[PDB]
Amino acid sequence: MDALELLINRRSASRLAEPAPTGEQLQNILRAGMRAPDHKSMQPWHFFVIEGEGRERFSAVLEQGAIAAGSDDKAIDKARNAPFRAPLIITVVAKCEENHKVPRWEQEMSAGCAVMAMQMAAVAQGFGGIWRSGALTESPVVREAFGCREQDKIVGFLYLGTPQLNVPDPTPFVTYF
Amino acid sequence: MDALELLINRRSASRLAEPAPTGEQLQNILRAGMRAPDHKSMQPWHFFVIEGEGRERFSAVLEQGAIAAGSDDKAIDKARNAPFRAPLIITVVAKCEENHKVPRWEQEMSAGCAVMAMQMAAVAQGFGGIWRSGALTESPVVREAFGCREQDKIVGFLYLGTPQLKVPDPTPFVTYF
Ligand SMILES: Cc1cc2nc3c(=O)[nH]c(=O)nc-3n(C[C@H](O)[C@H](O)[C@H](O)COP(=O)(O)O)c2cc1C
Ligand SMILES: Cc1cc2nc3c(=O)[nH]c(=O)nc-3n(C[C@H](O)[C@H](O)[C@H](O)COP(=O)(O)O)c2cc1C
Repeated sequence: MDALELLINRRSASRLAEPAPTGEQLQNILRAGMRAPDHKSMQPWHFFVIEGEGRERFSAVLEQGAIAAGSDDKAIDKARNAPFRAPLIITVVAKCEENHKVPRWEQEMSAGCAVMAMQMAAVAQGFGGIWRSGALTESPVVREAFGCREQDKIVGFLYLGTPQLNVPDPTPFVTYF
Repeated sequence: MDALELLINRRSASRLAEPAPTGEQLQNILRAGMRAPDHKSMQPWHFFVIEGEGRERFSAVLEQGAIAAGSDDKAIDKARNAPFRAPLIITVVAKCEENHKVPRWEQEMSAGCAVMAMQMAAVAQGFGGIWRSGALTESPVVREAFGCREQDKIVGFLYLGTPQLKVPDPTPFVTYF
């Protein structure tokens, strides 16, 4: 696939199904993430691969987090069922470290860019996915499940799988200095 | 170039020179930027294209900002000459709005992703680019120059142009849930 094409036509897919990326195709996605912009080369991030059985555990953690958050049954139910919307979910956590001419937000930024890079790496390989977050990224139980320290932050839950689904116009968003 | 290849070998290039991407080449870069992930499609960004004489005013602003921040001689210097390190610069501002369903940081990361996408679009076309920031992204006069409101944020100064000069291992970064 052409790189420029990938970027200009990039799209997120929410309707995902098996097969999910695996073997080298999955490692290629993880490798793309490692190439995200990174101020001072701090590699401020960690990836969690959630497939098959993992989804069950991930389900339980999210439901627990919702309960603890004081969410109503409707919310708790949506949380418990969240993981089963894709065959694979990659959680991205920004692993930050005290300033280094690099404020915390920039380190979190790099981790974020990693999520997009991986989403694109899935597309480049015949797969697809969508970057999701939600209030549960701030849940203590959820954070603990992904080893979040005080300065760490869950930047996204990347849902991936085989998708089953006019030229962009940037003029309204551009100004010539 | 090959998509996967660009994602797995994405590199930033400092030390850039004339000519800068123009016409469809430049539009293709702005088009990629507006295809970044966007929670609730808020399109929380604005792209400031800086080139030619526009770089003089940018220089004046940065310089004024450094002096105001109390930076030393050498820092104020690098600040004033900064804009001339590339023929083209695109400043990306995160234009944030209260959403309740989309916290501020999520809109900021979408803008941040636009920068990466724009840097990649440049590379996909044979050009080079580097995402820069520094303490001046917070400077009142610089922010004022790019129409930043209290909730807006300068996420990066993307240097673009023609580059010079002629597989990662994610194992330690991957946890299997
Ligand atoms: C939010 C953000 C801000 C950055 N700011 C700077 C900067 O001011 N100066 C710089 O040399 N690199 C900066 N970087 C890092 C470069 O874009 C680039 O990733 C790094 O120089 C390593 O080169 P590579 O991208 O080829 O690995 C920043 C990265 C991010 C994500
Ligand atoms: C940090 C971040 C968090 C996001 N969280 C969600 C989410 O929880 N649910 C959702 O439907 N979309 C979410 N999105 C947006 C989607 O990933 C996607 O960009 C959007 O549905 C539009 O589709 P497109 O990417 O094809 O333009 C998020 C985007 C970012 C940058």
